[PDB]
Amino acid sequence: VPMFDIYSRLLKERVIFLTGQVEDHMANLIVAQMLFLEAENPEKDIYLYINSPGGVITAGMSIYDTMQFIKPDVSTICMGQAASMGAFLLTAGAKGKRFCLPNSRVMIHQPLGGYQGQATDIEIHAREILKVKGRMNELMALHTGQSLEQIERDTERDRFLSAPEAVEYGLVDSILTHRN
Amino acid sequence: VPMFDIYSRLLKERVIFLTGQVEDHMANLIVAQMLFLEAENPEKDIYLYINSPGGVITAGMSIYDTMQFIKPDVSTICMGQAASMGAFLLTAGAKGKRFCLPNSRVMIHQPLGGYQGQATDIEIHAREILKVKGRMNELMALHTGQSLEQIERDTERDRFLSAPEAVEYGLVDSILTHRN
Amino acid sequence: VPMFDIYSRLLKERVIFLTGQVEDHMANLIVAQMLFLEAENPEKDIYLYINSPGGVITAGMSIYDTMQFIKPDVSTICMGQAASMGAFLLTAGAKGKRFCLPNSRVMIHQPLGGYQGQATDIEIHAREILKVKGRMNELMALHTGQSLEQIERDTERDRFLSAPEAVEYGLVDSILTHRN
Amino acid sequence: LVPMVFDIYSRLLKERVIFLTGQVEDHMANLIVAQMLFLEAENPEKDIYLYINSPGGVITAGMSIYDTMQFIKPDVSTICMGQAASMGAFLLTAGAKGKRFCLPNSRVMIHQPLGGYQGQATDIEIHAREILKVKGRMNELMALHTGQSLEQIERDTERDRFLSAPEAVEYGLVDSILTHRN
Amino acid sequence: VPMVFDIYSRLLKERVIFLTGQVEDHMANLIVAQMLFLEAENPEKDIYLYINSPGGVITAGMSIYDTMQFIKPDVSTICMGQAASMGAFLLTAGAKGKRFCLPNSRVMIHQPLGGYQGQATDIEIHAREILKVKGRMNELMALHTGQSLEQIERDTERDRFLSAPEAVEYGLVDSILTHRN
Amino acid sequence: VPMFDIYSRLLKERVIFLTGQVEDHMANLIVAQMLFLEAENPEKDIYLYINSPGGVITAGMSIYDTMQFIKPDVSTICMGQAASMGAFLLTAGAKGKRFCLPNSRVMIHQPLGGYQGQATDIEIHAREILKVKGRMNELMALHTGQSLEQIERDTERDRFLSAPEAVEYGLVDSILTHRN
Amino acid sequence: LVPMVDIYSRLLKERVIFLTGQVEDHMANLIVAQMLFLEAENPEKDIYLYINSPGGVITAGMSIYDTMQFIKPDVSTICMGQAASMGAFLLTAGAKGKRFCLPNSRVMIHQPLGGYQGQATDIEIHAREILKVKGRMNELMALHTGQSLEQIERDTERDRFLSAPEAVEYGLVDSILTHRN
Amino acid sequence: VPMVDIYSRLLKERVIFLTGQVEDHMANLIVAQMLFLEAENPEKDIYLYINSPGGVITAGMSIYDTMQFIKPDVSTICMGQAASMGAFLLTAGAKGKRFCLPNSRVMIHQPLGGYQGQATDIEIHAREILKVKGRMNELMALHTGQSLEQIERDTERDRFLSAPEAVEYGLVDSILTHRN
Amino acid sequence: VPMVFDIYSRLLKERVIFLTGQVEDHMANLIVAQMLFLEAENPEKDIYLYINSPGGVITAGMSIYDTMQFIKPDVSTICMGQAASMGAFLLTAGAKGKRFCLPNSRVMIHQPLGGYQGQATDIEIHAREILKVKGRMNELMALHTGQSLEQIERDTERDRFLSAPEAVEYGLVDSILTHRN
Amino acid sequence: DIYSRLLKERVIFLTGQVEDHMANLIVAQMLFLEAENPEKDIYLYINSPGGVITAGMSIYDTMQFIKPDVSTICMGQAASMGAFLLTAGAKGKRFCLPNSRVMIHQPLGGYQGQATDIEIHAREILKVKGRMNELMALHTGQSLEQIERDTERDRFLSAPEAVEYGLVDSILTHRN
Amino acid sequence: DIYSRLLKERVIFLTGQVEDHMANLIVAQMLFLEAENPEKDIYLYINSPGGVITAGMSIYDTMQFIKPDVSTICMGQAASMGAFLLTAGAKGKRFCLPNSRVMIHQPLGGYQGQATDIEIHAREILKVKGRMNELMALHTGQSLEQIERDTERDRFLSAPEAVEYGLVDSILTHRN
Ligand SMILES: CC(C)(C(=O)NCCSc1ccccc1C(F)(F)F)P(=O)(c1ccc(C(F)(F)F)cn1)c1ccc(C(F)(F)F)cn1
Repeated sequence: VPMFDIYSRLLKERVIFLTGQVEDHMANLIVAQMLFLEAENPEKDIYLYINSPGGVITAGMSIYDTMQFIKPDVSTICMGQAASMGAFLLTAGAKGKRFCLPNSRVMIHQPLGGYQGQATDIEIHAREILKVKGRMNELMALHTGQSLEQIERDTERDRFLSAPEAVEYGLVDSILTHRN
Repeated sequence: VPMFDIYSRLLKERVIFLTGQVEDHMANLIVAQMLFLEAENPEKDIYLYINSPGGVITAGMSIYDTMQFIKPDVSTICMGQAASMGAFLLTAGAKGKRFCLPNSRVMIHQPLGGYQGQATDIEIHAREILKVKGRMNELMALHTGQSLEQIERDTERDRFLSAPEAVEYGLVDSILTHRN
Repeated sequence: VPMFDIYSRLLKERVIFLTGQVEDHMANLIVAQMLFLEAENPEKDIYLYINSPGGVITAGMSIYDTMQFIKPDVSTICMGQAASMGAFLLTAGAKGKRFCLPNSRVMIHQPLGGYQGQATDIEIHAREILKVKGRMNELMALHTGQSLEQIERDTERDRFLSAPEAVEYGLVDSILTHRN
Repeated sequence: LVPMVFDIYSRLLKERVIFLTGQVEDHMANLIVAQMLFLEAENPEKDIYLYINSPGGVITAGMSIYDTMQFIKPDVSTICMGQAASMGAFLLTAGAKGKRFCLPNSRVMIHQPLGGYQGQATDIEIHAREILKVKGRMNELMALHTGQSLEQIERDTERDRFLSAPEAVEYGLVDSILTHRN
Repeated sequence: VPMVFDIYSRLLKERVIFLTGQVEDHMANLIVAQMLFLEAENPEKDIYLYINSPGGVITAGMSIYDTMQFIKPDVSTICMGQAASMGAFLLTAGAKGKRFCLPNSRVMIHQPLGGYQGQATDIEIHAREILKVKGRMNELMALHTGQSLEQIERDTERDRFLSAPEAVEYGLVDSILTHRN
Repeated sequence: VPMFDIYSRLLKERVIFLTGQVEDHMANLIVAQMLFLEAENPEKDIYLYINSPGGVITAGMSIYDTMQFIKPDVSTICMGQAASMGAFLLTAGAKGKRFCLPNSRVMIHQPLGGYQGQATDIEIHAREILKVKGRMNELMALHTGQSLEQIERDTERDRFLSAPEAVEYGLVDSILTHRN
Repeated sequence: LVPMVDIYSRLLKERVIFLTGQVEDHMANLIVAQMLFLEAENPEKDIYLYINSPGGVITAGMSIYDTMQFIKPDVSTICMGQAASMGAFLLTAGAKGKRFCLPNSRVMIHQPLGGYQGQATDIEIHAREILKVKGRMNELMALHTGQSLEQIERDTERDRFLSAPEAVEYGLVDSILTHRN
Repeated sequence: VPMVDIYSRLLKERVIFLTGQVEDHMANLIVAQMLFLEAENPEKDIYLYINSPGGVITAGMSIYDTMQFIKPDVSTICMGQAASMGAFLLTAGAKGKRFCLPNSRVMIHQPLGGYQGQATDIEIHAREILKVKGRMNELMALHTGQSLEQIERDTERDRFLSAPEAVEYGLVDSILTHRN
Repeated sequence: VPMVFDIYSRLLKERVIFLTGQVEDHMANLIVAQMLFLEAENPEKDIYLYINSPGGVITAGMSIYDTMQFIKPDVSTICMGQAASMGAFLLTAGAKGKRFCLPNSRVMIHQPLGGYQGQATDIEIHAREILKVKGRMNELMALHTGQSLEQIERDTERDRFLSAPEAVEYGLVDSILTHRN
Repeated sequence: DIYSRLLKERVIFLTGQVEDHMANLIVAQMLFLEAENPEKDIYLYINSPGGVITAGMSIYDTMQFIKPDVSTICMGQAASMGAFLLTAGAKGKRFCLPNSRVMIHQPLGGYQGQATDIEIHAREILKVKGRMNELMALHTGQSLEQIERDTERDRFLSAPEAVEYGLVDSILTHRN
Repeated sequence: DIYSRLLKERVIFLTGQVEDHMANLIVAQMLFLEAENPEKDIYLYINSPGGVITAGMSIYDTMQFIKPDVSTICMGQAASMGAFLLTAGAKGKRFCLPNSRVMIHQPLGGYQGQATDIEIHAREILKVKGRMNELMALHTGQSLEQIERDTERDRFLSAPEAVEYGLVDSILTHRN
C-alpha cells in the first residue's frame, strides 16, 4: 500500500472504499470511517465507492443503518460491480447522489442462508430469514421507488442490471461519465 | 466374517439384524431380507434385532413401510440401544412382539436436518421437515399408544428410556430376560 | 451381504432395486438386470423398487429408455424416497403399475448442472441443459397426464409430494399399504 | 491495513467510542476491557460508547467485559449495529439503563449457554453443574437488566429467539432506537 | 455384483458387452478381452456393445476401435445414456446398419484434448502429434458417418450435442431403438 | 520493499504499476492511486505500467471506468505481457499514448466463466456472460479502430500479438525502445 | 469389475497374455508367471502378448524381455492403443515376423529417464549406470529393428512417435493387422 | 489375477517368486513356501526367482537361513534386478545353481540404518549395524569366493554388476539364455 | 533485514540493484521500479545489477530486459553465485563492455520451458507462441554474445553450464572481477 | 535492529541454512562495510549447517573481491559450505571458539530427467566438487590430494583439529 | 520497547527451545552488551526445555569468551541445554528462583544412512557427550564420573537440590 497512506489521504477528502465481500470487520471499518467523517464535518457529503459481490446481511445492515443515521449525505458510486448486499448499499445512498460508472454492473437477488439442527430450531431460523427477506424487499422498494411486488418478483432469482438499467430501475440516479 | 456365513445362517431362522447408522443401503439389505423371508413363508414371525443410533429418516421409512406391508408379523428386539429412528423402527413392530433386553436403552427425539440456499428454497425445505415431524409424531402415537401432544413434548429434546420405562411408555411390550 | 445372494435371490422373483444416487455404474447394473429378466421371460412384469435422492441425468435416462424399450411392463415401487431423477423413473413405470408406499415421499425439481470455460463454450452447454430440461418436462407431462405448463411451473423449485399427493398428481397410480 | 487520521479506531476512542465486533473471546474482550479502563481513567464522568456487532462467543470472556462495564464509574452506553446475539445481546442489555440503543435494522438473538465436556462421569457431573449454575445466574442478570421476570427470561431462552429493534425495545433489552442523528 | 456368474457374466454369454463410464486402459482392455473371447466362442454371431460413456483416453479408445474392426464378428453398438467424445466415436464405429440410439440418449462430439509440459523442442513434438491424432480422428469419423472431412472439421472444433434423431440424420448411428419387437 | 518506499516515490511522478492478476484489491489501489493523482494535478498525464496476465473482468472495469472518468490522460505502457483483461486495460489508455516495449507481448481472447446450479439460473448467468462478451468486444473495437466483427473473430480463441503486431492492430500506438 | 466364465484366465487358455498399463515389478512378475506357465503347458505353441502401455520401470520391463527370449515358445506381440518407451521395446522384442501393430495403434520411443539424489561420488555411480543401460537399450533396439546403433541413438534422444505404418517401415513391428482372415 | 491361481500352479513346479521390497511378511511367505516344498520332496530342487530392490535385512536373513536349513538345494534366478538384499539372497543359492537372465543387473553395498535417541542408545545400535555389516560381508565373501577385504572394498558404495560381471565376480554361477 | 534505511535501500543510493532468486512478476517489477528511479536520479551514472538467479518467468524477465535497454544509463550486470536461464539472459544483456562474472560464479543456458493443456487447436496456438519466444530469445542471445544464431541454437537445446572464464570466452560476459580493481 | 547496531562494529552474522536470500543479505552487508571503510576488517560469524553451494559461492567471491579483510569466527558449528566460508577468511584471521565443531564433506546434489540431461548435470556437480576441493586445498594449505581423501565422507574437526588441519588459524577462548 | 528496554539494563532473556536463530539473537545481545560496557555484568534469564546442542554451545562459548561476567538466573525451568547454560554462568553468579526446576541428561541424537556414515556420526555425538559431561563437571565441581552417572537418564533437581549439586550458586527469594 503506497504512501498519509493512499487510502487515508483519500479519506481526508471524505472518500471511503467498500471492496470485496461484506463481513463484520470490513463493515466495522466503514462504519468507523463514516462516524469519523461526521465528526470532522456533519455538513459535507461522504463518498462511498462500492465494488462488492455481496456478503453478510447483518454486517451490511450495520453500514446501512450508519448510512442513514449520520448527518452527512452518503453518496454512493458503483465501480466494477455491486452485487446483492453490494447492490443494496449502493441504492441506499442519499437520493440524487447514487452513481454507477458506465460499465459497472449490478446484481440483485433474495437473501441466502443455511441452518442445521432440530426441526424446532429450523423453523425458528427459517422464520427469521423470511422476515429478513421481507425487510430487504421493503427497504429495496423504498429506495428504488418500485412497488414492493416488483422488488419481490425481480429478486426471486439473480437479476443483472447494466449501469443504464440500474438508473432506469431506480437503483442509482445517474451514470458518472467524465469529470467535467 | 465367521462361516455360508453367520448372518445368512441366522437368516435361515428368520433373524434380521439392524446394526449401526441407518442409511439407504443397509436399510435396503433389511428390506430385501424381509421381502425374502416373506417369500419363504408369509405366516411365520420375523425377528429384527435393533442396535442402532438412528440415521436417515427416509431410509428408516423404507424399513417401516416394508415391515407394515409384508404379511409376517415383524418382531423387534432392542439389544444395546435404539435411538431416534432406531427407537421408531423398534416400536413399529407387531404389537405384543416388541422387546427390550434388560439393559438395552432407548432414546427418542425429533428430526434433525438442514439445508442452505435461497430463502425461498429454505422455506420449502423447512416446511417439508415440519411435515415429516408431524407424520413421525403421529406414527409414534399410533404405535406407543400415547397422545400426539405427549409425543411432541417428549421428543422436543433428547429423552432416554430404560427398558422398564420403554415398556411403561408403550414403545415395547415387555422385557426379554431369560429364554423359557 | 447375506447368502445365491439376497439381491440375486430376489432377482429370481423379477425384483430389481434402485437404491441411492443415480450414477452410471449403478444405473448400468440396473439396466443389465432388466435385459436379463426380459431375456428370461419377456411377458412377465418386472418390479423396480426405488429409494433414491436422484443423481446423474444421462445415467437415469439410460434406465428410462431400457424400461420403455424392453418387452415387460416395469412396475415401479417407491420406498423411503424417490427424488429428482428417482421421481422421474418412478413415474415412468407401467401405467397403472406405479406405487408409493404409505410413507415414502416424492420430490420433483428442474435439472442441475454446471460448466467452466469460454463464453462460447458456456453457451453450448447452457443451451444443452435447457434442451434437457425441456425433454424431462415433456416426459414428466406425458407420464403424469399434467400439462407441460403445470410440470414446468411445479418444477422450477423443489416440490414435495406425500404418497397421497403423488397419486393425486399422476406420479404414481396408487399407494401400497398391505399385501392383500 | 487500517486507515490513519492515530488509526481510525484510535481517533474514535478519543470521543470515548469502543467497538465490540465479531466473536467474543478472551483477547478481543481484553482489548475492550483495557479501553474501558483507559476511558474511565481519562475521564471518570463522561459516557463511554460501546458499539456491539457480534454473534456472541465465550461466556467467561463476555463476563469480563460485563463486570468491567458495571465496575467502572462511567456509564457505558451500548449501541447495537448489525446484530447482537447471545453474549452480545447480554452485553447490549447490560449498558446503562436509558442509554442502550438499537439501530433501526439491527437484530437481537437471545438463547441459552452452549458448551460441553469430555471425561469421566464424575467430572461430567461437576461441569454440568457448573454450566447449570452459570445458566441460572445469567438468567437472573438478564431478568434484572431487561425488567422481565426470571421465569419469563427462562421460557424465552430455552430456544433461539430473534427480536427486531422495536421488539427489543418492547422486551426491555434496549431503551430506544437511533434512527437519525439530531 | 449380483449372481445368476454375475449379471455381466450372464449377459456376456448372450454377447452383450458394456462400455460404461470413463475410457481408460484397464476398462478398455477389459472390453477388448471380452470381444476376443466372444469372437473365439462363435465368430459368426454379432456382438452387442452398449455405450454409456463421457469419453476418456484416446489411445485406450483406439484399442477398442481397432479390436471391433479387426474381429470377424460384427459389433453392433447401442448408445443408452450418453456417448460423448471417444464414447460417440466408438458408437459410430459399429457395424454399419447396426448402430442405435435409445430415444433419449444424447451424443457429443469434439476434438482431441491433451497437454504437455517441458522444453519448447518437445512441446513441438507433442503438439504436432496431437494434431495428427486430430486428423486421423476426423478422418475415421467422416468415414463412419459419411460426412465430408470438412464437415467433420467444422462440427468438432467446439463441443456439439446431437440428440438421438439428430445423430441418425448426421450419419452417427443408423436407427433409433424404441420398443423391442 | 526498498524504503517512504519506491512505488510511493514513483507515484510522485504520476507512475502507477499494474502487476500480476487483476482482482478487486489490487484494482482498488490503482483506482485510489488514479484518483489521488487527478486531485493533485487534474491536467498532468498519468502513466500506467501494465505487466499482467488478466484477472477478474469487473475488477478491470473498475480500473477502466476510472481511467476514462478522471480528467487526466492515462498513458499505458506494457512490459512483459498484457494478457486478456491486461490487453483491455492497455488498449484503453489515451489515443496516442499507448505503448509496447520491444519484446513484450499481448494476448486477447473472450471472457472465461463458470456457474453451477439450477438450469434456470444457469440460463441467467450464461446470458449475462454473453452480454459481457459483447460489451467487451464493442469497447475492444472502439479502442483499436477495428470492426466489431474483426474483434469477434480474433477473440474466439487465444490470439498472441508481438509488440509490432499490437501497433499494427491498433491495440497500442507505438513501441518505446530507447529513451530520448 | 471383471466378468467370469474369469475373463483374462479364459483368454489365458488361448495362450493370450495382456500387458496393460504402466510397467512395474508386480504387474511384470504376473506376465513372467503367465509366460513360464504357458511354456510348461506346451513349449511349441506360440504365445500372444497384447501390449497397451505408456512404458514404465526398465528393470521390471527387462524382466519380461529376458523371459520372452529365454522361454522355448515364440512370443508374438500385438500393439493395441499404444506401446510407448518400455512398452515399445517389448513390442519390437517379439519373435521375428510376428510383431504387429493394429491400424490406429501408435508407438513412441525415447531414452532412459531416471534421477538420483546424493553425494557427487554416488551421483557419478548412478549416472554412469543409467548411461550404460541407455547403451544396452539402444543396442537391443538396433538389433530387433534392424537399424544401426547410430540411427537408434539419434531417433531416441527425444520423444519420437511412429504410426502403425511408420513402425513397420522402421522394423519395430513386422506388419499391421487389419481384419481377422 | 489370473486365478487359473498362476502363482499357485507354478509353486507345484517348485517355483517361488521374490519380487519387490524385502519385508517380514513377504519374506515369511517365501519361507512358508520353501518349508512346504521341502515337506513335499526334500530332494528335488527349489527355484527362487529374484526381482527385488532389497529391503529389511533381518526380514531377508529369515529367507537366507531357511535356504541353507532346508534339505533341498535352492536355485536362484535373477530377473530384472537384484539389489542390496536381493543380491544377497541371489548369491546365497546353491553353488552351481545361481543364475542371471542376460539383461538382469545386480547392485551391492553396505547396510543402511537409522536411529534416534540417547547417545548411549545410539552407540548400542551403531555397534549393532557395524556387527551386521561385518557378518553380511563375511557371508558375501563365502558365497562369492572373494576375500573379505575385496567384499569390504567393493560394498562401501553402490556397485552395479551386469549379468556377465556378476558371473566374473562369483555372485552367480552363470547366465541363463535359452531353454535347452 | 538490518537497518542502517535498510541495507538494500542504502546500496540503492550507490545505484546497486539486486536480482536475487526466481524471476517472477513482482520481483521483476521492484527491479524495474528501481531502475526507473535510478535513471530519474541521474540519467548518466551507471546502474549496477547484481544477479544470482536460477531463472523464472520469461515475460517477467523480458520486462526487466526491455527496461534495461530503454533507460538512458548503462546497466552493468555482475554475476555472483549463478545466473541460469533467464538469469543468464539478463546478465549478458547488460551494457556491452560491462558484464562480469565473479570468479566462481557459474552460468547456465537452455531453451524455453513451458506447458499447455486444452483443445488441440489452442495447443497449436500456444506451441506456436512458445516457438516464437524461443526464436527471439536465441536471436537476442546471439546479438549480445556475438555467436552465430546457429551456434546459440545448437548450444541451448539442452542445459549448458559455463564457468566464469567460459562465459567470458563465449560473449555472455566481458570479464571477471577477481579482486577489487 | 540489534544486528544493525552490531553491523556498526563491522560484524556480520552467518546463521543457519545457506541459501540465496540470506547469502544475498550477507553480500549486501559486506559491500556496505567496504564502502563505509575499505581498510578496516570485517568479522563474519558463522553458525551454519551449510546449504546451497552457488549461494555460498556468492558469499565467497564477495569476501575475496572486497578490499577489507574478512575475519571468520566459528561458533556452534560450521558444516560443509559453512566450513568452506569459514576457511575462506583472511589468512591469520580465521577463528574457532573452543567448543565449536567443524564438518567437511563433498557436494550433494540431485537431478531427474533424461539420461543425456543426467550426464549433463552429473558432469557439472563433479566440476563443482573439483573446484570446492581446489579452493579448500588453497585456503588450508593442504594438497588437493589430501583434501580429496578427507572429504569423500563426513569428517568432524574440533577447534584444535581445525587449527592443525589449516581450516582455521587459532582458537579464541577469552578476550585479551 | 519492553525487551529492548530491559536490554538497556543489561538483561537478556533466553526463553523456550534452543535453536540457531534465537541463540544468534542471544549471542548478538551479549556482544552488543560487551561493547556497550565490557566491564559491567550481563544478566541472562533462562526459561527453557533445552534444544539444539550446537546452538546452545554458541551461546556457551560467547558467555565464556566475552569480557563481562554473565550472571544466569533460572526462572520456570532450565532443562538439558537450558540447565547447561545455567551452570555456565560466572561462578558465584548463577541463581535459581525458589520454585524453578532443573533437568539434566545426556545428549540426544539421530542419524540415518550407510553404516560407515553412522559410525562417523555416532563417534561424534559420543565426543560431544564427553565434552558436555566434562564442562558440566567443571562448572558444577562434581567429578566426571558423577556427572555421567547422574546424566545417563533424566534427573530433576529442585532449586535447593541444584544449589547443593553445584549447578547454581544460591537461590533468589526476595529483592533486597
Ligand atoms: C512514465 C515516465 C515519466 C517514467 O516512468 N519516468 C521514470 C522517472 S520518475 C522521476 C522523474 C523526475 C524526477 C524524479 C523521478 C523519480 F524517479 F526520482 F521519482 P517515462 O519517462 C518512461 C516510460 C517508459 C519506460 C519503460 F522503460 F518502462 F518503457 C520508462 N520510462 C515516459 C517517457 C515518454 C513518454 C511519452 F513520450 F511516450 F509520452 C511517457 N513516459
